[PDB]
Amino acid sequence: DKTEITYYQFSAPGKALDEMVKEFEKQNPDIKVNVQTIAFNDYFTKLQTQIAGGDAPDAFELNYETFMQYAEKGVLADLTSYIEKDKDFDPSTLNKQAYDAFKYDGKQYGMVESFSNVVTIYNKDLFDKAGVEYPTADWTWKDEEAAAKKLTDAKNKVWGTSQPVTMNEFYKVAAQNGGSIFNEDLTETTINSPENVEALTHLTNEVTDSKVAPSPADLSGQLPEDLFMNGQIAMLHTGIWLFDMFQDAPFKWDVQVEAGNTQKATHFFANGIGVSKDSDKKEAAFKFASFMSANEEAAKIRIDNNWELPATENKEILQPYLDATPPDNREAVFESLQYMVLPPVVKDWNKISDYTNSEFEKVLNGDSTPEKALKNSEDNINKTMGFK
Ligand SMILES: OC[C@H]1O[C@@H]2OC[C@H]3O[C@H](O[C@@H]4[C@@H](O)[C@@H](OC[C@H]5O[C@H](O[C@H]([C@H]2O)[C@@H]1O)[C@H](O)[C@@H](O)[C@@H]5O)O[C@H](CO)[C@H]4O)[C@H](O)[C@@H](O)[C@@H]3O
Repeated sequence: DKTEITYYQFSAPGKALDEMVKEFEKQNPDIKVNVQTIAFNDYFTKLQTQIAGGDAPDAFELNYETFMQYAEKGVLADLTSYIEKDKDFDPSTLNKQAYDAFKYDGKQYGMVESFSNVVTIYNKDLFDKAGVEYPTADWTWKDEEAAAKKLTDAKNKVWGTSQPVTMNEFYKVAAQNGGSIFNEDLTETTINSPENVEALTHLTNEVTDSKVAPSPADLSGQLPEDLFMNGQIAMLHTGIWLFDMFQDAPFKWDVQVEAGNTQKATHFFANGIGVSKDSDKKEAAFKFASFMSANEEAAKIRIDNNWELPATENKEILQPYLDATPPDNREAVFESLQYMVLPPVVKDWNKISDYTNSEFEKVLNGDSTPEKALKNSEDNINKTMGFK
Protein backbone atom coordinates (compact mmCIF):
# COMPACT_ATOMS: atom_id res chain seq x y z
CA ASP A 1 0.00 0.00 0.00
CA LYS A 2 1.74 3.17 1.29
CA THR A 3 5.50 3.44 1.73
CA GLU A 4 7.30 5.97 3.92
CA ILE A 5 10.97 6.55 3.17
CA THR A 6 13.58 8.56 5.04
CA TYR A 7 15.85 11.04 3.21
CA TYR A 8 18.90 12.41 5.04
CA GLN A 9 20.51 15.51 3.49
CA PHE A 10 22.63 18.63 3.94
CA SER A 11 22.53 20.83 0.88
CA ALA A 12 19.11 22.44 1.40
CA PRO A 13 18.50 24.57 4.47
CA GLY A 14 13.87 24.48 3.43
CA LYS A 15 11.80 26.25 0.75
CA ALA A 16 13.05 24.56 -2.41
CA LEU A 17 13.41 21.08 -0.94
CA ASP A 18 9.96 21.19 0.67
CA GLU A 19 8.42 22.14 -2.70
CA MET A 20 10.27 19.27 -4.40
CA VAL A 21 8.95 16.82 -1.79
CA LYS A 22 5.40 18.14 -2.26
CA GLU A 23 5.66 17.72 -6.04
CA PHE A 24 7.16 14.24 -5.66
CA GLU A 25 4.35 13.20 -3.33
CA LYS A 26 1.75 14.57 -5.72
CA GLN A 27 3.21 12.54 -8.59
CA ASN A 28 3.80 9.46 -6.40
CA PRO A 29 0.74 9.19 -4.13
CA ASP A 30 1.88 5.93 -2.52
CA ILE A 31 5.23 7.34 -1.26
CA LYS A 32 5.78 9.68 1.69
CA VAL A 33 9.26 11.20 2.18
CA ASN A 34 10.42 12.07 5.72
CA VAL A 35 13.38 14.48 5.47
CA GLN A 36 16.08 14.89 8.12
CA THR A 37 18.51 17.76 7.66
CA ILE A 38 21.95 18.01 9.25
CA ALA A 39 24.37 20.91 8.93
CA PHE A 40 27.19 20.21 6.45
CA ASN A 41 29.89 20.43 9.11
CA ASP A 42 28.37 17.50 11.06
CA TYR A 43 26.56 15.64 8.30
CA PHE A 44 29.08 12.96 7.36
CA THR A 45 30.03 12.09 10.94
CA LYS A 46 26.34 11.83 11.83
CA LEU A 47 25.43 9.83 8.72
CA GLN A 48 28.20 7.31 9.28
CA THR A 49 27.06 6.82 12.87
CA GLN A 50 23.43 6.32 11.79
CA ILE A 51 24.46 3.74 9.19
CA ALA A 52 27.02 1.86 11.31
CA GLY A 53 24.49 1.64 14.16
CA GLY A 54 21.99 -0.15 11.89
CA ASP A 55 19.41 2.55 11.05
CA ALA A 56 20.53 3.85 7.70
CA PRO A 57 18.23 6.33 6.00
CA ASP A 58 16.59 4.80 2.93
CA ALA A 59 17.99 7.56 0.75
CA PHE A 60 20.80 9.97 1.61
CA GLU A 61 22.81 12.76 0.10
CA LEU A 62 26.54 12.42 -0.69
CA ASN A 63 29.02 14.84 -2.13
CA TYR A 64 31.56 14.05 -4.81
CA GLU A 65 34.45 13.94 -2.42
CA THR A 66 32.86 11.54 0.16
CA PHE A 67 31.26 9.23 -2.38
CA MET A 68 34.17 6.78 -2.75
CA GLN A 69 34.36 6.30 1.02
CA TYR A 70 30.73 5.10 1.01
CA ALA A 71 30.86 3.17 -2.23
CA GLU A 72 33.93 1.24 -1.15
CA LYS A 73 32.44 0.51 2.32
CA GLY A 74 29.56 -1.29 0.53
CA VAL A 75 26.71 0.67 2.14
CA LEU A 76 25.15 1.84 -1.17
CA ALA A 77 22.76 -0.14 -3.34
CA ASP A 78 23.94 -0.77 -6.91
CA LEU A 79 21.45 1.19 -9.01
CA THR A 80 22.21 -0.59 -12.32
CA SER A 81 18.92 -2.51 -12.44
CA TYR A 82 16.82 0.40 -11.21
CA ILE A 83 18.25 2.63 -13.92
CA GLU A 84 17.83 -0.02 -16.69
CA LYS A 85 14.12 -0.29 -15.78
CA ASP A 86 13.57 3.46 -15.44
CA LYS A 87 12.74 3.41 -19.11
CA ASP A 88 12.44 7.09 -19.80
CA PHE A 89 15.47 8.24 -17.64
CA ASP A 90 18.08 9.41 -20.12
CA PRO A 91 21.43 10.18 -18.49
CA SER A 92 22.73 11.69 -21.77
CA THR A 93 20.68 14.78 -20.89
CA LEU A 94 22.59 15.31 -17.65
CA ASN A 95 25.92 16.95 -16.95
CA LYS A 96 28.31 14.12 -17.52
CA GLN A 97 30.90 15.00 -14.92
CA ALA A 98 28.18 15.27 -12.30
CA TYR A 99 26.58 11.96 -13.30
CA ASP A 100 29.94 10.18 -13.43
CA ALA A 101 30.83 11.36 -9.90
CA PHE A 102 28.59 8.63 -8.49
CA LYS A 103 30.00 5.71 -10.43
CA TYR A 104 32.23 3.18 -8.68
CA ASP A 105 33.80 0.11 -10.35
CA GLY A 106 31.74 0.78 -13.50
CA LYS A 107 28.38 0.85 -11.66
CA GLN A 108 26.07 3.72 -10.76
CA TYR A 109 25.72 3.96 -6.98
CA GLY A 110 24.03 7.37 -6.76
CA MET A 111 21.73 9.62 -8.77
CA VAL A 112 23.15 13.04 -9.39
CA GLU A 113 21.10 15.76 -7.72
CA SER A 114 23.02 18.97 -8.37
CA PHE A 115 26.38 20.43 -9.32
CA SER A 116 28.18 23.60 -8.37
CA ASN A 117 31.38 25.63 -8.34
CA VAL A 118 33.13 28.46 -6.59
CA VAL A 119 33.49 32.05 -7.76
CA THR A 120 34.85 35.31 -6.45
CA ILE A 121 31.90 37.15 -4.95
CA TYR A 122 32.59 40.85 -4.51
CA ASN A 123 31.02 43.83 -2.78
CA LYS A 124 30.73 46.49 -5.48
CA ASP A 125 30.00 49.23 -2.90
CA LEU A 126 33.37 48.62 -1.25
CA PHE A 127 35.19 48.58 -4.58
CA ASP A 128 33.50 51.81 -5.66
CA LYS A 129 34.16 53.55 -2.36
CA ALA A 130 37.89 52.78 -2.65
CA GLY A 131 38.08 53.46 -6.40
CA VAL A 132 39.24 49.91 -7.15
CA GLU A 133 38.36 48.29 -10.47
CA TYR A 134 36.26 45.11 -10.25
CA PRO A 135 37.72 41.62 -10.64
CA THR A 136 38.16 40.41 -14.22
CA ALA A 137 38.37 36.92 -15.63
CA ASP A 138 42.00 37.53 -16.60
CA TRP A 139 43.26 38.61 -13.26
CA THR A 140 46.04 36.54 -11.79
CA TRP A 141 46.75 36.21 -8.05
CA LYS A 142 48.80 39.40 -8.07
CA ASP A 143 45.81 41.49 -9.28
CA GLU A 144 43.59 40.19 -6.53
CA GLU A 145 46.31 40.65 -3.93
CA ALA A 146 46.88 44.26 -4.96
CA ALA A 147 43.10 44.91 -5.00
CA ALA A 148 42.74 43.22 -1.62
CA LYS A 149 45.49 45.39 -0.16
CA LYS A 150 43.85 48.61 -1.37
CA LEU A 151 40.45 47.42 -0.10
CA THR A 152 41.64 46.57 3.43
CA ASP A 153 40.73 49.24 5.98
CA ALA A 154 41.92 47.86 9.27
CA LYS A 155 40.45 50.50 11.56
CA ASN A 156 36.99 49.88 10.17
CA LYS A 157 37.28 46.09 10.29
CA VAL A 158 37.13 45.73 6.51
CA TRP A 159 39.23 43.08 4.78
CA GLY A 160 39.97 42.96 1.09
CA THR A 161 39.56 39.20 0.69
CA SER A 162 38.65 35.92 2.29
CA GLN A 163 39.32 32.41 1.02
CA PRO A 164 39.40 29.07 2.84
CA VAL A 165 42.81 27.62 3.69
CA THR A 166 41.67 24.01 3.65
CA MET A 167 42.41 20.79 1.78
CA ASN A 168 39.28 21.31 -0.33
CA GLU A 169 40.36 24.78 -1.36
CA PHE A 170 43.98 23.79 -1.77
CA TYR A 171 43.68 21.14 -4.44
CA LYS A 172 42.26 23.97 -6.60
CA VAL A 173 44.73 26.67 -5.53
CA ALA A 174 47.63 24.22 -6.02
CA ALA A 175 46.36 23.57 -9.54
CA GLN A 176 46.37 27.31 -10.18
CA ASN A 177 50.16 27.06 -9.79
CA GLY A 178 50.58 23.80 -11.76
CA GLY A 179 50.56 21.61 -8.64
CA SER A 180 48.49 18.68 -7.51
CA ILE A 181 47.73 16.50 -4.53
CA PHE A 182 48.17 13.02 -6.08
CA ASN A 183 49.73 11.45 -9.12
CA GLU A 184 47.46 10.14 -11.86
CA ASP A 185 46.88 6.69 -10.37
CA LEU A 186 46.66 7.69 -6.73
CA THR A 187 49.82 5.93 -5.64
CA GLU A 188 51.86 8.96 -4.50
CA THR A 189 51.25 12.47 -3.22
CA THR A 190 53.08 15.55 -4.48
CA ILE A 191 51.27 17.84 -2.02
CA ASN A 192 54.59 19.28 -0.82
CA SER A 193 55.94 20.36 -4.22
CA PRO A 194 57.64 23.77 -4.42
CA GLU A 195 54.84 25.18 -6.53
CA ASN A 196 52.43 24.02 -3.80
CA VAL A 197 54.49 25.72 -1.08
CA GLU A 198 54.17 28.92 -3.13
CA ALA A 199 50.42 28.38 -3.58
CA LEU A 200 49.83 27.82 0.12
CA THR A 201 52.02 30.77 1.00
CA HIS A 202 49.90 32.91 -1.33
CA LEU A 203 46.85 31.99 0.83
CA THR A 204 48.46 32.15 4.28
CA ASN A 205 50.34 35.39 3.75
CA GLU A 206 47.01 37.15 3.12
CA VAL A 207 46.10 36.30 6.70
CA THR A 208 49.46 36.49 8.55
CA ASP A 209 51.57 38.97 6.53
CA SER A 210 49.60 41.50 4.48
CA LYS A 211 46.58 40.97 6.77
CA VAL A 212 44.13 41.50 3.94
CA ALA A 213 42.03 38.44 4.95
CA PRO A 214 40.44 37.79 8.35
CA SER A 215 42.26 35.28 10.56
CA PRO A 216 40.75 32.45 12.54
CA ALA A 217 40.75 34.77 15.55
CA ASP A 218 38.89 37.41 13.51
CA LEU A 219 36.35 34.75 12.41
CA SER A 220 35.99 33.06 15.82
CA GLY A 221 32.35 32.17 16.44
CA GLN A 222 31.36 33.20 12.88
CA LEU A 223 31.76 32.27 9.20
CA PRO A 224 33.22 34.35 6.40
CA GLU A 225 29.86 34.74 4.68
CA ASP A 226 28.58 36.43 7.89
CA LEU A 227 31.38 39.01 7.72
CA PHE A 228 30.60 39.44 4.02
CA MET A 229 26.93 40.12 4.84
CA ASN A 230 28.13 42.60 7.49
CA GLY A 231 29.99 44.64 4.83
CA GLN A 232 33.42 43.59 6.10
CA ILE A 233 34.86 41.59 3.10
CA ALA A 234 35.40 43.02 -0.38
CA MET A 235 36.10 39.66 -2.16
CA LEU A 236 34.84 36.29 -0.91
CA HIS A 237 35.86 32.99 -2.56
CA THR A 238 32.84 30.77 -2.04
CA GLY A 239 30.26 28.68 -3.74
CA ILE A 240 27.21 29.44 -5.80
CA TRP A 241 25.29 27.71 -2.98
CA LEU A 242 25.45 31.04 -1.14
CA PHE A 243 23.69 33.06 -3.85
CA ASP A 244 20.34 32.55 -2.04
CA MET A 245 21.82 33.81 1.30
CA PHE A 246 23.21 36.88 -0.43
CA GLN A 247 20.01 37.95 -2.23
CA ASP A 248 19.32 40.38 0.63
CA ALA A 249 22.89 41.50 1.18
CA PRO A 250 22.56 45.21 1.97
CA PHE A 251 24.97 46.31 -0.82
CA LYS A 252 25.47 45.72 -4.55
CA TRP A 253 27.51 42.64 -5.38
CA ASP A 254 28.58 40.58 -8.36
CA VAL A 255 30.74 37.57 -9.23
CA GLN A 256 33.79 36.69 -11.31
CA VAL A 257 35.81 33.67 -12.40
CA GLU A 258 38.52 33.07 -9.82
CA ALA A 259 42.06 34.19 -10.61
CA GLY A 260 44.88 31.66 -11.08
CA ASN A 261 48.62 31.96 -11.40
CA THR A 262 50.26 29.72 -13.96
CA GLN A 263 46.78 28.62 -15.03
CA LYS A 264 43.15 28.92 -14.21
CA ALA A 265 41.62 26.23 -12.03
CA THR A 266 38.10 26.16 -10.67
CA HIS A 267 36.15 23.87 -8.39
CA PHE A 268 33.55 21.36 -9.60
CA PHE A 269 31.29 19.84 -6.97
CA ALA A 270 28.29 17.56 -7.22
CA ASN A 271 25.73 16.09 -4.88
CA GLY A 272 24.06 12.73 -5.39
CA ILE A 273 21.45 10.62 -3.66
CA GLY A 274 22.31 7.09 -2.68
CA VAL A 275 20.01 4.28 -1.59
CA SER A 276 20.93 2.23 1.48
CA LYS A 277 22.05 -1.28 0.64
CA ASP A 278 19.98 -2.55 3.56
CA SER A 279 16.74 -0.68 2.85
CA ASP A 280 13.52 -2.65 2.43
CA LYS A 281 12.17 0.25 0.34
CA LYS A 282 14.70 0.52 -2.45
CA GLU A 283 12.21 1.00 -5.30
CA ALA A 284 10.55 3.93 -3.53
CA ALA A 285 13.94 5.43 -2.52
CA PHE A 286 15.15 5.09 -6.07
CA LYS A 287 12.04 6.81 -7.40
CA PHE A 288 12.74 9.75 -5.10
CA ALA A 289 16.44 9.81 -6.12
CA SER A 290 15.47 9.67 -9.78
CA PHE A 291 12.92 12.49 -9.31
CA MET A 292 15.50 14.69 -7.62
CA SER A 293 17.98 13.90 -10.41
CA ALA A 294 15.94 14.37 -13.55
CA ASN A 295 12.35 15.49 -12.92
CA GLU A 296 11.68 18.76 -14.78
CA GLU A 297 9.48 20.23 -12.08
CA ALA A 298 12.28 19.60 -9.55
CA ALA A 299 14.77 21.25 -11.94
CA LYS A 300 12.51 24.28 -12.35
CA ILE A 301 12.20 24.64 -8.55
CA ARG A 302 15.95 24.37 -8.19
CA ILE A 303 16.54 27.03 -10.83
CA ASP A 304 13.95 29.35 -9.34
CA ASN A 305 15.65 29.14 -5.95
CA ASN A 306 19.26 29.50 -7.22
CA TRP A 307 19.93 26.19 -5.44
CA GLU A 308 23.17 25.21 -7.18
CA LEU A 309 22.48 23.85 -10.72
CA PRO A 310 20.27 20.94 -11.74
CA ALA A 311 21.77 17.95 -13.44
CA THR A 312 19.73 18.54 -16.60
CA GLU A 313 21.55 20.67 -19.28
CA ASN A 314 18.47 21.81 -21.24
CA LYS A 315 18.81 25.49 -22.26
CA GLU A 316 15.19 26.45 -21.50
CA ILE A 317 15.51 25.00 -17.99
CA LEU A 318 18.74 26.98 -17.40
CA GLN A 319 17.69 30.29 -18.94
CA PRO A 320 15.94 31.72 -15.83
CA TYR A 321 19.23 31.16 -13.92
CA LEU A 322 21.13 33.21 -16.49
CA ASP A 323 18.47 35.95 -16.32
CA ALA A 324 18.21 36.06 -12.55
CA THR A 325 19.95 38.76 -10.52
CA PRO A 326 21.81 39.33 -8.26
CA PRO A 327 24.47 38.58 -9.22
CA ASP A 328 24.39 39.98 -12.77
CA ASN A 329 27.38 38.03 -14.09
CA ARG A 330 25.74 34.61 -14.05
CA GLU A 331 27.87 33.69 -17.09
CA ALA A 332 30.92 33.52 -14.80
CA VAL A 333 29.44 30.33 -13.31
CA PHE A 334 29.40 28.63 -16.71
CA GLU A 335 32.65 30.20 -17.96
CA SER A 336 34.35 28.66 -14.89
CA LEU A 337 33.53 25.11 -16.08
CA GLN A 338 36.22 25.31 -18.76
CA TYR A 339 38.91 25.33 -16.05
CA MET A 340 37.42 22.79 -13.66
CA VAL A 341 39.49 20.42 -11.57
CA LEU A 342 37.66 17.38 -10.22
CA PRO A 343 38.00 16.39 -6.55
CA PRO A 344 40.56 13.68 -5.89
CA VAL A 345 38.63 10.38 -5.55
CA VAL A 346 40.03 8.51 -2.55
CA LYS A 347 38.31 6.62 0.27
CA ASP A 348 40.21 8.53 2.99
CA TRP A 349 39.47 12.05 1.72
CA ASN A 350 37.65 13.38 4.78
CA LYS A 351 40.23 11.87 7.15
CA ILE A 352 43.23 13.27 5.27
CA SER A 353 41.37 16.59 4.97
CA ASP A 354 40.87 16.82 8.69
CA TYR A 355 44.60 16.35 9.32
CA THR A 356 45.69 18.77 6.62
CA ASN A 357 43.14 21.34 7.75
CA SER A 358 44.55 21.23 11.27
CA GLU A 359 48.09 21.79 9.84
CA PHE A 360 46.87 24.72 7.75
CA GLU A 361 45.08 26.29 10.73
CA LYS A 362 48.35 26.15 12.65
CA VAL A 363 50.00 28.26 9.92
CA LEU A 364 47.19 30.80 10.11
CA ASN A 365 47.53 31.05 13.88
CA GLY A 366 51.28 31.55 13.81
CA ASP A 367 52.17 28.07 15.10
CA SER A 368 53.63 26.70 11.89
CA THR A 369 54.74 27.52 8.34
CA PRO A 370 53.54 26.56 4.85
CA GLU A 371 56.50 24.26 4.24
CA LYS A 372 56.03 22.45 7.57
CA ALA A 373 52.31 22.09 7.01
CA LEU A 374 52.86 20.53 3.58
CA LYS A 375 55.65 18.24 4.80
CA ASN A 376 53.42 17.03 7.62
CA SER A 377 50.51 16.57 5.24
CA GLU A 378 52.70 14.56 2.83
CA ASP A 379 53.84 12.31 5.72
CA ASN A 380 50.29 11.77 6.93
CA ILE A 381 48.98 10.94 3.43
CA ASN A 382 51.84 8.49 2.89
CA LYS A 383 51.08 6.69 6.16
CA THR A 384 47.30 6.74 5.74
CA MET A 385 47.38 5.45 2.14
CA GLY A 386 50.45 3.21 2.36
CA PHE A 387 52.50 4.93 -0.33
CA LYS A 388 55.89 3.55 -1.43
O1 LIG B 1 24.65 22.65 3.79
C1 LIG B 1 24.57 23.75 2.89
C2 LIG B 1 25.97 23.99 2.33
O2 LIG B 1 26.91 24.07 3.40
C3 LIG B 1 28.24 24.39 3.02
O3 LIG B 1 28.27 25.69 2.42
C4 LIG B 1 28.69 26.72 3.32
C5 LIG B 1 30.21 26.83 3.44
O4 LIG B 1 30.66 27.19 2.13
C6 LIG B 1 32.08 27.44 2.03
O5 LIG B 1 32.84 26.28 2.39
C7 LIG B 1 32.97 25.30 1.35
C8 LIG B 1 33.33 23.99 2.05
O6 LIG B 1 32.30 23.58 2.96
C9 LIG B 1 33.57 22.92 0.99
O7 LIG B 1 32.32 22.80 0.31
C10 LIG B 1 32.28 21.68 -0.60
C11 LIG B 1 30.79 21.36 -0.74
O8 LIG B 1 30.16 22.60 -1.11
C12 LIG B 1 28.75 22.50 -1.25
O9 LIG B 1 28.16 22.17 -0.01
C13 LIG B 1 27.77 23.27 0.82
C14 LIG B 1 28.74 23.41 1.98
O10 LIG B 1 30.02 23.83 1.52
C15 LIG B 1 26.42 22.88 1.37
O11 LIG B 1 25.48 22.66 0.31
C16 LIG B 1 28.34 21.47 -2.28
O12 LIG B 1 26.91 21.35 -2.27
C17 LIG B 1 29.00 20.14 -1.98
O13 LIG B 1 28.75 19.28 -3.09
C18 LIG B 1 30.51 20.32 -1.81
O14 LIG B 1 31.04 19.07 -1.35
O15 LIG B 1 34.66 23.28 0.15
C19 LIG B 1 34.44 24.51 -0.55
C20 LIG B 1 35.72 24.74 -1.37
O16 LIG B 1 36.80 24.95 -0.47
C21 LIG B 1 34.08 25.68 0.38
O17 LIG B 1 33.66 26.76 -0.46
C22 LIG B 1 32.52 28.51 3.01
O18 LIG B 1 33.94 28.66 3.01
C23 LIG B 1 32.01 28.25 4.41
O19 LIG B 1 32.33 29.26 5.35
C24 LIG B 1 30.52 27.95 4.41
O20 LIG B 1 30.07 27.64 5.72
